[PDB]
Amino acid sequence: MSREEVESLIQEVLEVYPEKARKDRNKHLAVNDPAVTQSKKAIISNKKSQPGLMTIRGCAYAGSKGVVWGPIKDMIHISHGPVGCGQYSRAGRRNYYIGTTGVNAFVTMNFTSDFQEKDIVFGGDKKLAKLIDEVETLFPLNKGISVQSECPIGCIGDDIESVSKVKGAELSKTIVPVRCEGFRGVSQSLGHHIANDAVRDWVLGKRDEDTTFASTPYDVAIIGDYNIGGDAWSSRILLEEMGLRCVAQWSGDGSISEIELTPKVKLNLVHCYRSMNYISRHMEEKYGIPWMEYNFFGPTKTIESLRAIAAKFDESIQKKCEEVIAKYKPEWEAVVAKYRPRLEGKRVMLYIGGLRPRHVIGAYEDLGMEVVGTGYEFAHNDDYDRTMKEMGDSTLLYDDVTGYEFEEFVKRIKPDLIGSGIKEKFIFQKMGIPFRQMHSWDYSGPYHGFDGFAIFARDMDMTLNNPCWKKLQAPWE
Amino acid sequence: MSREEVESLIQEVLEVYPEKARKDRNKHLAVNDPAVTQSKKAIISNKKSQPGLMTIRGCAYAGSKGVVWGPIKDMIHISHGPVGCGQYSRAGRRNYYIGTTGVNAFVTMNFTSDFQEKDIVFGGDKKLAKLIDEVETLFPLNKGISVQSECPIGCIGDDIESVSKVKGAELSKTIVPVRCEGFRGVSQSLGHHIANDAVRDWVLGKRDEDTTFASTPYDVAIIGDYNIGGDAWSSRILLEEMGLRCVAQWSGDGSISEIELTPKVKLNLVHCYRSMNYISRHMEEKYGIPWMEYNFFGPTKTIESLRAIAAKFDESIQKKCEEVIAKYKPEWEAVVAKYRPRLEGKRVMLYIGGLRPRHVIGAYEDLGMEVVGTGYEFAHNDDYDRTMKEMGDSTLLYDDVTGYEFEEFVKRIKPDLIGSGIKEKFIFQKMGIPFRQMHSWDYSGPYHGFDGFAIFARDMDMTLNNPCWKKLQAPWE
Amino acid sequence: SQQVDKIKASYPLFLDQDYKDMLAKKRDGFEEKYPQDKIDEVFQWTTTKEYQELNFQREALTVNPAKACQPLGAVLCALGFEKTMPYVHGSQGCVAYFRSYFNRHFREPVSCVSDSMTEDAAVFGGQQNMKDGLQNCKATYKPDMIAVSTTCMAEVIGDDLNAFINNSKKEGFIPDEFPVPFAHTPSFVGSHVTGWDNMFEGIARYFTLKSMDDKVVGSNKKINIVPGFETYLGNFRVIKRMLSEMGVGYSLLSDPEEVLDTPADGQFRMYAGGTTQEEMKDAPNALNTVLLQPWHLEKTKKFVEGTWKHEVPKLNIPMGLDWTDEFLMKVSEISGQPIPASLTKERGRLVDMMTDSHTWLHGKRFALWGDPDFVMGLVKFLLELGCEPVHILCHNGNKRWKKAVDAILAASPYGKNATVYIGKDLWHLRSLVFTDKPDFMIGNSYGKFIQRDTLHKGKEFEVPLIRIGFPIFDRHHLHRSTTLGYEGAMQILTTLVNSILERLDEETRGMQATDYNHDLVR
Amino acid sequence: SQQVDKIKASYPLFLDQDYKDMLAKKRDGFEEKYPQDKIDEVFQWTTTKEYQELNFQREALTVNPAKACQPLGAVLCALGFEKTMPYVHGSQGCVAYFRSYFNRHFREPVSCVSDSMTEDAAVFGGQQNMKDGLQNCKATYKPDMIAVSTTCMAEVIGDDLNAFINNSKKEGFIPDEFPVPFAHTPSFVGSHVTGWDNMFEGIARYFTLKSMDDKVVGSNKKINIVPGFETYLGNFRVIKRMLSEMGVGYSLLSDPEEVLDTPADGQFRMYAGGTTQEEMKDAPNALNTVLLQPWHLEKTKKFVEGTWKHEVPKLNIPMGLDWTDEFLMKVSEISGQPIPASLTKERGRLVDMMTDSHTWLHGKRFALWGDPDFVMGLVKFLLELGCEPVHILCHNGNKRWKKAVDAILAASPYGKNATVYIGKDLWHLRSLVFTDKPDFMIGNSYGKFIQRDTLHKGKEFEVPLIRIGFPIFDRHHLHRSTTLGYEGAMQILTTLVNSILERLDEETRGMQATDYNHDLVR
Ligand code: ICS
Ligand code: ICS
Ligand SMILES: [Fe+3]
Ligand SMILES: [Fe+3]
Repeated sequence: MSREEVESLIQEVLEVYPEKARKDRNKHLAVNDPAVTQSKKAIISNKKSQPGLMTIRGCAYAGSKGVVWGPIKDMIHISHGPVGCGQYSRAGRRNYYIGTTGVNAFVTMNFTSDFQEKDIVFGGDKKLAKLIDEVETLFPLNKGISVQSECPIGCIGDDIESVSKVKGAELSKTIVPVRCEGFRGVSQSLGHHIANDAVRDWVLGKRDEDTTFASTPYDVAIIGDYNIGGDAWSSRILLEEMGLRCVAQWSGDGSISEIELTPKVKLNLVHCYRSMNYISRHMEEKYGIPWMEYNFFGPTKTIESLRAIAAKFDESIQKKCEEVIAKYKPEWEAVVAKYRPRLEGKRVMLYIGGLRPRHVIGAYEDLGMEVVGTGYEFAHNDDYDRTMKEMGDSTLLYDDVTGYEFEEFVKRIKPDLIGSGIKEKFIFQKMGIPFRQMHSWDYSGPYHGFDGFAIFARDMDMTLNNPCWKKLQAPWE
Repeated sequence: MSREEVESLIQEVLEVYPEKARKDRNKHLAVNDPAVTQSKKAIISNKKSQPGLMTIRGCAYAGSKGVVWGPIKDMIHISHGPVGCGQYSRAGRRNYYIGTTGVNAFVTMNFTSDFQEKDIVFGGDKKLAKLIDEVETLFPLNKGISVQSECPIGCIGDDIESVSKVKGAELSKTIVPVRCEGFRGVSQSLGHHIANDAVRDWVLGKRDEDTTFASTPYDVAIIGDYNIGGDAWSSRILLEEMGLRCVAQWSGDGSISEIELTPKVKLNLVHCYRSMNYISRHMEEKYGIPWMEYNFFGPTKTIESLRAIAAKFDESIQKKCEEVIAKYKPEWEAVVAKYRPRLEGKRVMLYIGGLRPRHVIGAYEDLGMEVVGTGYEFAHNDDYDRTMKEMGDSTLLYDDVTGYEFEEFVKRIKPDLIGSGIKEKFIFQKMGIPFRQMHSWDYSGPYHGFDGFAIFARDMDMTLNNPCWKKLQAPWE
Repeated sequence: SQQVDKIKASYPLFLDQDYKDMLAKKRDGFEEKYPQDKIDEVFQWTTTKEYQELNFQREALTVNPAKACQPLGAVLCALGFEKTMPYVHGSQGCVAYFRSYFNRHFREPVSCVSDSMTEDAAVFGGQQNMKDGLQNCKATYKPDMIAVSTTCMAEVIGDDLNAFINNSKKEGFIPDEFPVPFAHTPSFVGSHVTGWDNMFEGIARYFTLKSMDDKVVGSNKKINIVPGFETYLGNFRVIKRMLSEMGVGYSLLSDPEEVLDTPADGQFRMYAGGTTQEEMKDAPNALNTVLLQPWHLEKTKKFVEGTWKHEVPKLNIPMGLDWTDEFLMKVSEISGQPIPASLTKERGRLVDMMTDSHTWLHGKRFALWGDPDFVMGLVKFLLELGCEPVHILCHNGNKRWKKAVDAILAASPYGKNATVYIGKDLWHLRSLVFTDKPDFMIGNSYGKFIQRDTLHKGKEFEVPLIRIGFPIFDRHHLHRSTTLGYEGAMQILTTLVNSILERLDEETRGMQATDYNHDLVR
Repeated sequence: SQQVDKIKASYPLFLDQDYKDMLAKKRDGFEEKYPQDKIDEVFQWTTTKEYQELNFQREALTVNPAKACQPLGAVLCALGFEKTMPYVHGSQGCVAYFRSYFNRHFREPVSCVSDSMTEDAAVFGGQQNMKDGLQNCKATYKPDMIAVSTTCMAEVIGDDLNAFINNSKKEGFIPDEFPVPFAHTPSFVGSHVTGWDNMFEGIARYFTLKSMDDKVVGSNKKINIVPGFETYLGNFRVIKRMLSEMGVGYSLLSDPEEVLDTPADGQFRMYAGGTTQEEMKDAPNALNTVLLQPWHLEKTKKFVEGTWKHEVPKLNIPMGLDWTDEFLMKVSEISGQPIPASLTKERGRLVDMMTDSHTWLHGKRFALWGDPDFVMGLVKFLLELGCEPVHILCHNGNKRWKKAVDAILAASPYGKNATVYIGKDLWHLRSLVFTDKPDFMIGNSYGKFIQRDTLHKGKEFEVPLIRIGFPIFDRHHLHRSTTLGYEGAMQILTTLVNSILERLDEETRGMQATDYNHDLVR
């Protein structure tokens, strides 16, 4: 498709909308031009969703409890409010961890205050204080509590900050109040920011005047890797084979102690810019710790990141880096040799959250596939600043795409593979279009690093070339 | 039911038959008189089955391979002939054993020569010799081979005896040829006899001139307990708590060495008289070993049997005997106290093989049940000699009962519970009559001994009093 | 590292030695983890009766609930109507969860919209979100009906749905004749099954309340069927099949089985089948209305009895032998149609299977949870099989329901060891299966973490999970099963006895240790 | 010893210490058992490729076969006819085994008689047994038909069945018009599927060979359906269901589904349903005849094509997607009936289930065995799912059949690692699953001892058994399920994918070791 043709498709799809929605959605759809550096004049992002168009977005509680705080394994996170949020978000996200669940780790559990009408009418602050005591009794090995506010807490106006302060002082325990009610913001993205500020205000500074940790010049932190299918582990091993010491992982397989230690590191390695750039900028501003963005998707980006990170240290780290690259070179070359011939030329459309829509592109090109359309649920313009240079010219971009737009774009563009979420997966399987979950990795992974590239390649091949896709039309039809 | 009513019932059922079958079957049906000692004048047994009347009997191969030889665990038993017999009889009988199957034990395996038409025409003797070599190669820890003849072997004129001698001499291995072809005899019973003669002629005398086995005055052998669901183990523990040493078990969990050691015992304890009395008499005649029949079904018979066995030894054994009874007294009295009230007065009809139709009556009577009818598939008249003193007056007796007879008797007698085989079970459950398999124990057991009585009672209660039996009639009918 | 021809995913990749060594260094260096001796000591403590008493003393903390919030049931109710779009007035995050929750259970598309109220709507209310939302929904996805429910946010601020919807029509955002039934579905009341009830009453009201003058009970010679919150496709299908078997005219009100099982033939169908608007409007003319799950259809019952003047029969959920019998007999009486021979045969075949597998089922002890009507029906069938329900948990049950289940238990010798728990959660039940261990659990996927916990104490303490209920996320296509009627009873029975035999086979699989009982024939 | 309130059966009774001590003294005293080191050394040897090479050089020994003998299939064939008594001329032990074998698989009564030939018949022949047996059987059990097969005894001695039956009718043991079809069924030829073929051709000949003059192909507008040796009740029902759905007139020849599933309502039914004699007599007037399992209906095909002049179409067993498609298209062509919309939807729902579960099924490696038509259909469906059939065993398969399956494997990339074995037994397959380990086996209950052996080598070497086939003795009521058609394809697929996930859940159940991959959602 040509630039003009893509522009026609956008306009043809927008015809179905009422005038108010049509005017807005037009600003969120664009034909990519890799030369542009300020994406703001081609596409608008991080704006309110139009009512009733079936957005794929979640809420701020999802961005705070589900994404940032929940993975932290040795704390207990209270879904504060009615029973829904904590149940639908119970163990849906594959942020992996090592622990004894129910004893010293609590990730896949659902703690909730289960609001009833009596709590709405009279407030939940008394229940929350009692709830905190009960947690301390039945789970004595927890190392901290967070209170994830659901919609009514702000509406009812409860004062969870006072409860956290009073109960935290009484029980000499870290209790973190998070005002991540779902009516705040417009997407999961404000949940990230609220959560980052909660980490900043209540946890990160506890070891400011504690000098106990012996630092070395090679101390880093993995910032913004939530260990989906083990991603952070297959990223950590490469960093430490290179000779660096990973003090912390934010927050996949993360412990509260290794959050408190992070202001002691020498470099913050940021994978997910969207959800974690806020605390990174803070730690540069408060502790003078530099941060840099990296990418561990596919060998090309992994090699580029390893070399870029090692350059920030000394010759010894750079020598080890080339030894890491040499070690795995036959491994990923074997993966490419096997699978690129099975995937060369295939075209894929993506729709994910705030990072992966641009971050996995290089991995697909390492297997000879072409990303013909991509978009985010909730990214900002500095994400699109980083996207347009990564996509080919005249490809299609869509911010906060509606169900109707995505289906119609797919009908026209006819991709060979689609990579999106669970609310999209089964729609496109019905249309006979191979689909891979690019949130949960379809219960596979890891995809990060060299070891992950092998799984990524295997997965894309298994689904795209599966025999099932040749059988949808009955031979008598 | 009076004698005049049971007699009329027998005659009414027989009116369906042609004259020839009517005259014969009349001889195999009787109304019990406990005073009778010469049962031949009241009932005929061990005769051919009338053609086409759906006998429940099996064949002599079943009595030899299935019953007597198959349980011997460290031997390999060849089902010699076409594929059928060895497959239908593979692991159908729960003769339990301790071993590493396929390595040093082989009970639940099906070895066969799988005759094709070329073997019928040219004979199988050459195939048999080659099969023995292949057994020796692939199963090196086998301690002996048996050849269980199926129907065609004798008709084809094969000479398996010459093969066993030549191959047994060549390989210095015990190879036992058994002429248990199914056309021999009239039932499983002749299979017992043929197998007993094979043990005598090829195995039992191998340690006649070997005096290296250390004898004690308390050495016994359990003869004719095939360890169904563990029957022989729960009997062996009582004998050894009594102070006896059980040198061998024939043939449940039995090894070929303990058979070879049996001529060294002081007393043969025979449970199954039908299947094992032949080898018992032979061992009295040749080695001077006495034998006695005993009964380990239910506490009453088990106590009487334990005391009868102990009386054959010295005062010390008798002392341990009364100590055994005292230990288990509270246990079986607790079983009686719980289950007899749930079963008191219930009436049972039995039909089994050659021992249990009389042997288990005491167990039922210990639970307050009344055996109103019993019969055997293949018993002889000395089995019926021992039965009539154990059955109530004017109860119904049937030898080699036909399917038509058994159903008609049950329709008239209306027992509360029936105990028989797998070919009977599902007929009477359709009729809404609780049924217990009295061959396989319905995959439960053991029933022998004190520990077996607790299971026996539990099973009878669970089936007879189960809620399913109150639901067969549709409420709108 | 990876072997290209034997690629390892997360399991067993991270069991490689270099990964083990890395993870040990992460723990030791920076996690400040509790000593393994202390972890072992605390775990053992959480299995004790001492811990259980503290556990059941909870008044404010809930752990691992076994229920969801109202609008989830309102969504499922709405999906059962022809060309209807579920629409949840409130915050959009809620809909993202509802769809994903159902996506993962049914492995099907689930369509549902929000009007995305934000903090602006928290102060000024969400009237504008409703106006633009209905217009955008109707133009973009072209439904014939929009059924509106609410998230907790909208309920707290007190949005007037009736006023908003009226104003949308008066100001021209959607045609005045376009059907927009609604129901208030606050998540802080009841549970997901309450939302289904509330939504159904809202739809039934919309189409009949102001048009009862021309209705005559019994005039259309049908029976109405209200299924309630139902997540087994087979349960929709077995009811319709049995009624067609007897030649009974019926109308299934809320029928999502077509739209939750569309073929993968190259096109995505947003809508398929469902109860028609015509069927709702005509429903008062039926002979009567039967409620398949009465214990969460009480507001629907009041409306049907109070407005349609139907004598709603006192029937339990048709699960097991007795209650399927009573269901068919009541239907036969209302319709005048006799129970055909084919159903009488199907019944007798269930009895046959009960007689075929009664010895393995006798005395087996179960812990079970779920929604009220499902749970009691399951308890009833277990008693009919001669099994012992021991721990019965219904997080969203009430005292009235508990008394009714306690009476069922009192009527059978097999209920002598049962206790019914209401308002208790799956952390309560975990303690129960440690202190008073049953043979199995019957529950949804959340029970797998209880099985994990029990096994960690020891193999002899493991309580295997049997997956019957909602949601089931970690097995495929079990949503296709059946639990109602004889057919459903047949499937449950086969599941129970073969779960038992599977576990026996595992316990007797050790050669020369336990395989003396590794029978070929069971 | 026993505790009255917790009575122990053989397992775990004999794990009590006093029983362990006793069995230890039994072994050491009198069993002269091989030292455990030698036992472990020999077992390890039986898992090696060296042992496999010796294993596959066998020429005379068969161990653990995967087949039965002819008359067993002749009995099952006979049972499918109205008020017909199976009657096996020969020795009675065979009939006692045929009945018990089927009793344990169907958990139903199985009726069959013998005429109890004894040793005197080896010299004099068994005519008197046939005479009295036919009279006795007809008078006592009052069948409308008696279908005669033979045991190997009667075949070696050479009894003339036709002469014996003709003399029985001549002399008045049975009426001359009473139907007594027969077939010679030597157990040393072929297997049980051969006996089914022989008996069916013998019955078909009896009712049609001498009456062909007034027959006109296509005059009754039906299609004859021959199911062959079939032990899943659902397979009879699914064929009848789809043909009725298309409104196709048909006659299922040999139909035991009613008699193998009679209700437990207080009365025992010796006979129920079945193909009528009039359906056999009228069969030549059909449009055509379709063979559901053609690879063991070769004699039937020759007669149907040679005598009835039916152009029997070349159809594979309707298993999987492609072969159910072809079956329905061929029936549509012969009958003139279109494939209705309901069956097109069912197909599309099967396709959806394949798209929903393809990721867990991809690359999974199977060893499988069974009868020829079942095995090849299973191999075809595994390929359609993207599974790798690795070891394909058919003990009773032939060269031509092997050639046909190899071609199917050659047409798909997922057959690159497959090997087809004929004439090999389950002891051969045990070596294959040790040397070339697959993820699962798909077979009958006899495979449970292979899983035991593999586990003994180590948990990482265990190959779990998926129970599809015949016989299934150690689970209840799997005989009611389906393998044919879309319905069967959905059931196989659900069983496979969920067996994969059950094993994953067990492999990831270890806390803090492997439960990082114990996902809630799969
Ligand atoms: S990587 Fe993260 S859960 Fe930063 S694991 Fe998750 S494609 Fe979310 S809020 Mo799915 S930290 Fe990306 C995310 Fe955000 S998969 Fe996507 S949408 S911006
Ligand atoms: S007669 Fe008895 S149940 Fe001793 S009734 Fe039964 S052919 Fe069994 S353990 Mo069937 S006391 Fe014989 C028997 Fe043993 S029929 Fe056979 S196998 S050696
Ligand atoms: Fe689907
Ligand atoms: Fe049955």
